[PDB]
Amino acid sequence: NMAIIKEFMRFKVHMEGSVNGHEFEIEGEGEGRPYEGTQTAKLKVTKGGPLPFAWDILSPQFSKAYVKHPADIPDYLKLSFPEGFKWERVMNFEDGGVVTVTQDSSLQDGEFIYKVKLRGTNFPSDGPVMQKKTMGWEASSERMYPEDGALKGEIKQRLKLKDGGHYDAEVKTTYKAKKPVQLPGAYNVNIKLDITSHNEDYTIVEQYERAEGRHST
Amino acid sequence: QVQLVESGGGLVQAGGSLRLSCVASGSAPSFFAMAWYRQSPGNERELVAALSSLGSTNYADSVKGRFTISMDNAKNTVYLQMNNVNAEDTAVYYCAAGDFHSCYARKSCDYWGQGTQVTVS
Repeated sequence: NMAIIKEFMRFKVHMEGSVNGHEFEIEGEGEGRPYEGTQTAKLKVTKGGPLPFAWDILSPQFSKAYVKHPADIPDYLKLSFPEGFKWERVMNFEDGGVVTVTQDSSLQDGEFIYKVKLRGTNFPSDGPVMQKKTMGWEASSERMYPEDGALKGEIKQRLKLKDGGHYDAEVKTTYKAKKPVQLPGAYNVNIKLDITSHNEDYTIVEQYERAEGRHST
Repeated sequence: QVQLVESGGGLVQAGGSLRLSCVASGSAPSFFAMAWYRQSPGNERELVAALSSLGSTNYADSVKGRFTISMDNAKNTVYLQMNNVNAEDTAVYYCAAGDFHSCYARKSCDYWGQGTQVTVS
């Protein structure tokens, strides 16, 4: 594990998707320190820009190999490489919007390779996603637990709103290694994702994320 | 009389994307057709994309598979989605319009926008 996942690792990401029928593609490059739980990425909208919806619904889809884990909590997703892992996610937003995500993670010629497919539907045309009225995610706590031969996570994830207030999603994700590796017991992951810069129309965006696991309560 | 007002141009990095838009006002003819043209320094104006009232489209060979022309009739707005842009896409873009006979099936459009600079670097 420590031989192939080095203290510094780069990744490349491709996303294709649609939100309320608006199609797009994004290509990105990222890097970070998988054992310290820190990473950044630069994303570029190659098709469909500028996006007529909030960037914030896309930002959590761009890296679970970069979570700091205590020694006594098996780092299941690091153990999955070089083959890697896949995940499936549903975000149910409080005004009816739905985002579904599929993702494949692998290690190729020394870099992580991410392929993402995303479909967002049912967002009200006057709501904060399609009107671009969101202002970033609050810190999250993802509750992790093993179930049905995979690692499950659940989040009550909260976006800030431009004019005041907030906007929530109930998020559930299944993360599954491509080969049987040791599953952990139940634990929590503390996560903060920041947009560090962007051009005026969000067709070039930079992100930063810190994530650390720890024992429940 | 129809008036055309373009927006959405400017600077963009090669490999990125942008989307031009144009709002039509006035009394449009029946079988209203819209199009996008472009002209680079020292070159003649060329058709980029045409859209007929019944949804037929025609594209220049150099932008096929990268650019898409579409309409939101409720907003009287036509769009030019420009994907995977390259250095040869740098030009002043013009929206034009007419009816099927003058502006879709022929290059004789009756009405013209002001022109929008797109510059790829």
